[PDB]
Amino acid sequence: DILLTQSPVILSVSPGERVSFSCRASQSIGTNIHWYQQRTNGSPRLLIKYASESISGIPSRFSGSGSGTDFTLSINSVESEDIADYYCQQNNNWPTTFGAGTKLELKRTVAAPSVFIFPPSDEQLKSGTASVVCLLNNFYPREAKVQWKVDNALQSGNSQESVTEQDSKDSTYSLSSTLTLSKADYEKHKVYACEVTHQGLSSPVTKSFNRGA
Amino acid sequence: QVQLKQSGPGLVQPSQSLSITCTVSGFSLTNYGVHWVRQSPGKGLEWLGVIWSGGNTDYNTPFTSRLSINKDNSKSQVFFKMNSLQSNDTAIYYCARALTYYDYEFAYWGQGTLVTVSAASTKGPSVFPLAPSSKSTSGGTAALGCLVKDYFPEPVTVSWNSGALTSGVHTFPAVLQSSGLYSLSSVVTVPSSSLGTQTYICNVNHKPSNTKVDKRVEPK
Amino acid sequence: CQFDLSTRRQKC
Ligand SMILES: *[C@@H]1O[C@H](CO)[C@@H](O)[C@H](O)[C@H]1NC(C)=O
Repeated sequence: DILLTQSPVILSVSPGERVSFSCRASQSIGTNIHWYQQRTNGSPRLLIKYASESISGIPSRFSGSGSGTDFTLSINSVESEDIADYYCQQNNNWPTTFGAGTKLELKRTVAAPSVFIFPPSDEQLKSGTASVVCLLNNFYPREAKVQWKVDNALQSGNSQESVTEQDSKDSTYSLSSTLTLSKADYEKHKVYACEVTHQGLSSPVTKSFNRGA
Repeated sequence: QVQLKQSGPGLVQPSQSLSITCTVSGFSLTNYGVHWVRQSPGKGLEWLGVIWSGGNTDYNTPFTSRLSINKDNSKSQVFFKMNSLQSNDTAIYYCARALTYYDYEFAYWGQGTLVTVSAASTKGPSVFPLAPSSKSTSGGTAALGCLVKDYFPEPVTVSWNSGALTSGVHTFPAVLQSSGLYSLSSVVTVPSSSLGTQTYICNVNHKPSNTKVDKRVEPK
Repeated sequence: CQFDLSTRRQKC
């Protein structure tokens, strides 16, 4: 089967900039190449067919070129809504095969997270488990540290983080840090603190509550 | 409009078979072929096969032994079936239609069906409020959310106020707990002055367990 | 990078 090699693996550009994606084939495939965009939680969307031919409903800023083995998908002025992965597909040789994709990240100005902390609901406490949630909302860039402390003891290994993909409108990330304790352990302690470190903060920001008030 | 709607996501036991139904509209199965493509961590996008207008089928070489595609033209349905699944068959499965009847440029896609191959059991989530307070209200903006905890398998869909509320919503990617069950949170920021007048409900749906929960989230 | 089933996005 034809091997399609996409490079580079990740692209990172600022809005308004031109950007190009490379798709290389293991043997010549004329112009039998199609390109797709995949957004967060989406199905692939067909961008270009046969190397350079346009698709109805696709913005004009998308184009493609190339023939033989070397192919290029281009976006002449990147917008935040372009945050996605991009795939090539060849169909000169059965069976049709896809490349492994290139990721497109957008740069933007530094944005400090807004930090919120949520104690466990009394509902959850009835099940014998306590989740304490810390939210870091709408920040850039992606690197952040969350430090948990219970009664000034460093918490380690009992929390999990999830991070959103880049927002398609404002290019920020959001992060959730969830600290999980048995109801028994939770009731044996008073001060629950989430400490947040980020490039956009001059000092770490701490949000906390006392179990009760 | 041209559309392809797939059957819901779910669990299949290892060495068992997978069945997906693709239902189309805006065109006739007698005029177009329907293709099947999957997407997995290990192998990315793979074309699996196709059923053509007149009923002929082609299967990608490593799948001929365990893949069957059938359809009912009148009912506009295409039926995908794959035998003896193993773990690495865990993937998103899609049906798709080309631009022209004979071609492979996929302009129309189904919404995808997440198939988890696992010996485990389906388990619905519990939904817990992430209540707004003063420790979640700064500069007139309040954060609130829902903790969707202890379900299997993926996916779970979350929406706010029956779809009416989307602005400022963040639904976090699920994370696998040590229990082997998933957990996630979905949050939203709103004007804190609206907490007294507006109701906030996260609508949670875990199709693999047919678990639908609407959780009202109030300031505590 | 690897495709992520949770987000349908490439994870690196
Ligand atoms: C699944 O495993 C088989 C070997 O058991 C391998 O040939 C195949 O490529 C794998 N498929 C994946 C990783 O999607």
